[PDB]
Amino acid sequence: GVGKTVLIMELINNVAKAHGGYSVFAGVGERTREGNDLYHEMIESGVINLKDATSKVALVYGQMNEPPGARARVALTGLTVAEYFRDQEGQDVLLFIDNIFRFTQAGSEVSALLGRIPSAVGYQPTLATDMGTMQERITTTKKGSITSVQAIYVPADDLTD
Amino acid sequence: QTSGGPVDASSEYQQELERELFKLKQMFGNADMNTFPTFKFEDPKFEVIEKP
Amino acid sequence: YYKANVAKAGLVDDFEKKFNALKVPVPEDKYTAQVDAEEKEDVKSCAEWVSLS
Amino acid sequence: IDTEKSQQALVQKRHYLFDVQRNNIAMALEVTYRERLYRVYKEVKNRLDYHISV
Ligand SMILES: Nc1ncnc2c1ncn2[C@@H]1O[C@H](COP(=O)(O)OP(=O)(O)O)[C@@H](O)[C@H]1O
Ligand SMILES: [Mg+2]
Repeated sequence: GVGKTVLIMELINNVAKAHGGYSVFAGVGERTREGNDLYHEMIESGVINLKDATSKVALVYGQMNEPPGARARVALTGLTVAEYFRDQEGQDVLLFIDNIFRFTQAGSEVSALLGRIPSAVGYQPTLATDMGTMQERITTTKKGSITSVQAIYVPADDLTD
Repeated sequence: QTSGGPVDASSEYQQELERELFKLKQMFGNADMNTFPTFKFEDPKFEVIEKP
Repeated sequence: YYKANVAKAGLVDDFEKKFNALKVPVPEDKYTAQVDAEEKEDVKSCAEWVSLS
Repeated sequence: IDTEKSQQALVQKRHYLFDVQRNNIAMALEVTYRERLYRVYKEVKNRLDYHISV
């Protein structure tokens, strides 16, 4: 409730409407109401065109009502869309992700069921390496550029979680 | 056996070569880097310095 | 290093021929002569005051 | 007397303004030259290594 979604939507507004490089939004374990809201405020803004296909945003959505697996892999799906836009087209991509914490959280929700001893604060023993193999693909290379804005939920205003 | 072969019967790799050479050239500059560069030169500025 | 490492047809030669035969414009003063004249004028105003003092 | 002779010593010191500017006119023209040298040197070298890079 501190304003991650409002700030990421203002960034979408400003940059993406000033941008010419095929933005990509990935809703990862977020509210479906906010997904519908963003979809319609992108249609009405002309960024998504239901006719005469000059749309400049691709949307990937797995929301709170999805199982842990979908919420753990939807970030990878959006990442893969952005990666195609970066590599096979050389374009400069914007990659908005909201919320990325859910990705992490999704792993936890299956960790013990995969037969793994919990680590600290109840998180999967493979937290850092999973986050690494996901985030190390969200990067600018010599073949293209990816600007990424990621909303990161901080549980209970901890920042040390 | 490459007499008539520039790249030994590739039939491909050009679709990305154009991108690599685009990137390589655009990161080295933007003009034609196959010709000699002409030089325009500036002269430093000066003001009235004598006692007013 | 650039004679034996460019397979382009003699382009390294004419770049270097254009270089050794390049005349970079040495900037000329156009500004110290007029402060020397102001200096001369000053010493005149100085010396006449030293005479008065 | 001591005040007046002090002024003369000062008058004789006046010359420091004109050499200062003359120094700055001297160095500036030396700078823009050397910049012009490095600019021309570095550019032509860039076109060379680009051929080497491609
Ligand atoms: N830039 C803002 N201007 C005005 N109110 C804001 C702003 N950002 C947040 N708020 C208020 O805080 C509430 C929470 O916003 P929200 O984007 O949902 O935060 P979060 O994504 O962290 O949950 C909003 O409903 C709004 O009332
Ligand atoms: Mg939110």
